[PDB]
Parts: sequence; structure tokens; C-alpha cells
Amino acid sequence: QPVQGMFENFNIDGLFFPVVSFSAGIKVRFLLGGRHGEFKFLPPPGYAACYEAVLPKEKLKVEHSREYKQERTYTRDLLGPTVSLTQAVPVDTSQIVLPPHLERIRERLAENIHELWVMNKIELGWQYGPVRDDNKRQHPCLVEFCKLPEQERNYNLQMSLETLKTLLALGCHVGIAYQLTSGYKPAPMDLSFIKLTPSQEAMVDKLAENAHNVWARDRIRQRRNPRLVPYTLLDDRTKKSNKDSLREAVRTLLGYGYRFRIFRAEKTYAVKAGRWYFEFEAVTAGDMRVGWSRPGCQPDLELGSDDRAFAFDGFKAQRWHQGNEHYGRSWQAGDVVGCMVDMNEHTMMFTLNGEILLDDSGSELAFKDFDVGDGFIPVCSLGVAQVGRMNFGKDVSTLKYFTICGLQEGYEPFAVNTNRDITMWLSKRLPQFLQVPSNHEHIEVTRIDKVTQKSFGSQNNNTDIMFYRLSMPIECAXXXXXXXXXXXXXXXXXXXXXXXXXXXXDSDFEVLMKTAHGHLVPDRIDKDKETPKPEFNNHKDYAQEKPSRLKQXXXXXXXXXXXXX
Amino acid sequence: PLSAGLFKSEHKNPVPQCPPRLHVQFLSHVLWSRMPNQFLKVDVSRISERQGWLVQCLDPLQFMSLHIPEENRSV
Repeated sequence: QPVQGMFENFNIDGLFFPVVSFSAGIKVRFLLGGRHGEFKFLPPPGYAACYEAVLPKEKLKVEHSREYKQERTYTRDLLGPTVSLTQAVPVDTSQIVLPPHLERIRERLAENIHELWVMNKIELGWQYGPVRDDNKRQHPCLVEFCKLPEQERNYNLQMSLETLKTLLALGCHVGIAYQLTSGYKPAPMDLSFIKLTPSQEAMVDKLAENAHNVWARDRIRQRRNPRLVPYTLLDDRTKKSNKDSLREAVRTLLGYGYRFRIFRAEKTYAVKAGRWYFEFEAVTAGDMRVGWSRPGCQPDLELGSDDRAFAFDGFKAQRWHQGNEHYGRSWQAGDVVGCMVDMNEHTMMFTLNGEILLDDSGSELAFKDFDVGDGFIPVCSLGVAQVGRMNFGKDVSTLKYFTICGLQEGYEPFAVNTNRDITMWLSKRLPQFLQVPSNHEHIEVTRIDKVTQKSFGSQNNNTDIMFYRLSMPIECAXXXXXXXXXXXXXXXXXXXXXXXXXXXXDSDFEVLMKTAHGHLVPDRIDKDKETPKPEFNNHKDYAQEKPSRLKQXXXXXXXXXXXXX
Repeated sequence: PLSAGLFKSEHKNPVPQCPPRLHVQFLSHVLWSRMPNQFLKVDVSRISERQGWLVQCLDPLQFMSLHIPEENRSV
């Protein structure tokens, strides 16, 4: 029996998926069709299932929701940002004027395509009959090109047209350079003897891709055939047929003569003396930096670009500080790097798989004569689709290159004398709200006081959009539920009057001009009034009241919503 | 009658003043998160039986969190 509610009017942007959330003491079973499960009731008409929603020729598994929420030891594959699956229309050919200089070549290639359409059917055993059938092994479109009418030649004609149009669209220039049947004699020449270049092989591949794209775009109106996926997402068994069907076109043409993520340890684990060594494994060879930072490092700025971190990047073989200096060599997929820091000498060194790195001056030392400050904490940074692993010690049986280097020079693991693991803090993604600090560039806020105001100010060269918000939110009781936006004249805005029991926080999203003096004034006419007084260039700044919302982007609409029935 | 006279203690004061708590907060990105030292330890049946996809959770796990009310956020 269905429920009496649903969440109509919700944002459809995004890739929806089924999800189940549970705390503890639960045994749940998803139910699909086929070998994955068995439905207990019958689905309503039209509604398919997930075992059919899965893309063809790809497996189906169950992750948790986002990341490595697995009860595992230090052998956790920490991942950075990722891409939008690189996939979440055919090529334009018709928008070029067909040169009549090679219209005869187009017609010759159409005649060849038609005669091969005859050829392969006759290889199967088709004669020339007056009934358009497929099981009667007969075809009425096997007669001479000249006696072929307009209702039977347009196919091969358009085929030749689109082949040469796709050629010109790709960029190559086109120009000047037996089984006895039932009446027809298809035998142009010996066109399967000379090698085809790999360039032309890929050309025929792209022709088959375009043809399959137009065919799939025609077929999407039908149900749910497994071939409705594009050509690159198609099985490798039937690609060769579509490639051969298009190879003979160029055969005739040639024959006829024509957002990084940062990870670190707890700030209290900082060190000020001794020799500390730790391992960083990387199964990839992408953008990955590793080093030692101070307990003031920025979770969004690049690791090392300031005086709060000293790192090393193998993707470019460069030590990272205020500037980049070519140091050491690059790594490969499935490598390790041991980082060692001596505070008694202010010495930083890195060994790639036990091999100590060299600088340009022939010194194994990386960094030297730096402040002790308040301490140095290990830190790593991963780029897009980059996974790695950290080892702060406590496992000498698993540490590989500790005996190779570090064991004899008095170098100690970072977490050897520990009875529990490290907290392993990271850079969070959701940008929550923070109070404006006084030592913040390009954004300054003052406060004066008649009426009380909190004016703004800025000195910068590059512009963006901000999300200013007040601290204390206004809460709504069970009865009250209305909000009216009145401009310089009267109240003319969207009907935002729905809050049974909520807490709205006043806010304004302002674009940063060269001079931005738009501010907020708590004023009074008859009830609670907040006036976001703007200035010149006021066409994209908004001002409203919002609950807890964590999204950083540039959009006036496309906001999340849902009306429950 | 006022904005400040709605989310504070007093309400019969129609003078629109601003307490030091009223400070602008911009949507910032400088924030660190703490990866917990213990997870829920969820075990999937991994057999994919013909009568459904099984997920199991038995061991309980709890934690405490402060609730900042004027930010309406749990940490």
C-alpha cells in the first residue's frame, strides 16, 4: 500500500541513486530483479529497476556513500578529488557545401557501396526478387545503378555524401590524386590487396562511430535496446563489422586516384627536536606532494607555497617552498618515499625507494637553516584521482626502507612510541561559514555607531562573489511563517512564506567590484527590518534569509528545493 | 519591531542597536576535519545471493557532539 506523501518540485540536477542509512543492529536486503534478487511485489507500469539501470558491460558493486568509511588499519587508500566520470551527439557533416568537382566520385562510391550491398547478400545466398524480404533470401535492390530508381539509390548516395563530408569535417583534403549472380555482376576491381594506413584505419573507425551515433539517436525513440549506448561504449565483437562497412569508402577513394586534498596529523603531535622519519606510498604517479608543515598550514592553499610548509612533488621532481626548485627525480606507479627531518641540524631529506634524492648542487640535503617555530607535522597533498597511503611508524615489520636508511643515523619513526593511532586530520570539502578575520586581504568590514551600520570595503585586482551572512539567526514559532522583501518602493518579490519551525539567517551574496560599499543596516518601520543598502553596479547581488547551507558556486538559481505532500 | 530585538533576551526595547555578537560571517574554505579512529565496520555478504543483496551491522558505536545554538551546528 503506497504512502500518502512525496517530495514533488525537487531539483533534478545530479545523478540520483538509491541509499540506505543505518546506525547499528540491522540486517537489510536490497531487492532487485534477476540474479541479484527477487521482487516481493510487482512494480508499477513503467518503473524499471537498478539491475537494468546498470550500464552494459560494467559491474555493479556497493560502496558506502562517498569515501573510505572502512574499519581498516593505516593501510587505507586515501583519495583526493575526482572527475565527473568524463561522461556526465554525432559529428556535424551536413553544414559543408558538397563540391561538385567530386560529385562523380561521390556517385562512383555510392555505386560501389550499392554493389557491395549486393555482394554480401549474394554471399549469403540472396537472388533478385520482386518482394522485399529477408528470409526469402532475395532483394529487389540488386539491379544496375542506372535502373535503380530514386527510392532505392538515395541510401548509397547519402552514404557517400556523409562519408566525404565527415572526411572534410575531420580535416583531410579530398580531391585529385566468381560467384555467378542472378543478373548483376558486381566486380569493380581488386580493392582488398594494398595495405590501408593506420590513419585511414582510424578514419574508417570514426566513420563507423558517426554512423552508429546517428543510428542510436534515431533508435532512442524506442524497448531500451542494449545498443542504445554510443559506439565507444559498445562491445568489441561487432565493432569490426561497422568498421569494414566504412573501410571500403576510403578504399575506393585511394584506389580511384582521389581542488587538491590536504592531509596531516594532529597539531599537538608537532615535534621540536630529534630525528623523525615517515613513509608515504603512492600507487599512482600523478599530482602528489609530501613533506613537513607547521601547525598553521592552510587547508586550501598549495602545500609549500608559503612559509608554513616544506614539501616535495614527484610529478615534477621539485622541492616545494616559496617557489619551486628542481630536486630529485620523479616516481612511478607503486612507489614509496621516506621523508626524514632532523631538528638538531635543521635538515630535511627524502629517499625514493631507499635511494636518497640529489639536488642540482650535488647535496643530498633538501632544506636547511629553517626555524623550529612551534613544530613540524607531516603533511601530504593529493590531486585529482590520486590515491596514496601514509605510514607514521609503529609498524617496523611493515616499514620497508627503514633499515636501508634511518636505522643507523639515529632516525626515529614518527609514531613509534605510541599506544594508539594518529587522528589523521584532513581538508574538508563543505565550506562552512567563518567570521571575517582582521588579517584578511581584499575583504575588510567596519562597524560604526541615527542608526547602526556595518560597512564593507575591499582593495583587490581580481573579482569574485561572496556569501556574507549574519551571526545570530531569527527563529520562527509554530504560528508565524512569512517573509516579505520590500524594495525602495513596495513589497514585490517571490512568495517565501513557509516555515513551521525553522531558523533563518540573514545574508547577502554580493559581487566584488573595485569599490564595494554595500552594507547591512538594522532599521525599523513597523517590525524586524534589515536593509541591505547597495550602491552602483547592483544587478547580480542578492539579499535574503537562509538556513544552514554549504555550497560555493556562482549561480542565481538552480538552488535545492522540495515540496512535501 | 527590530531584528536585534528578536534573537536576543530583551524584546520591549525598540531602539535598533547591535551587540558585539552580530558580526558578518563569510562562506570560507579554511577548515579542517577529523577522521575518526573508529568506524561502523559494515560487512557485506559478498555472495550476492539470488534472494537479495545483504548488508549487516551489529557492533554499536556512539560519540558525543557539542551543539552551538546560535550557529545551529553540531561539532
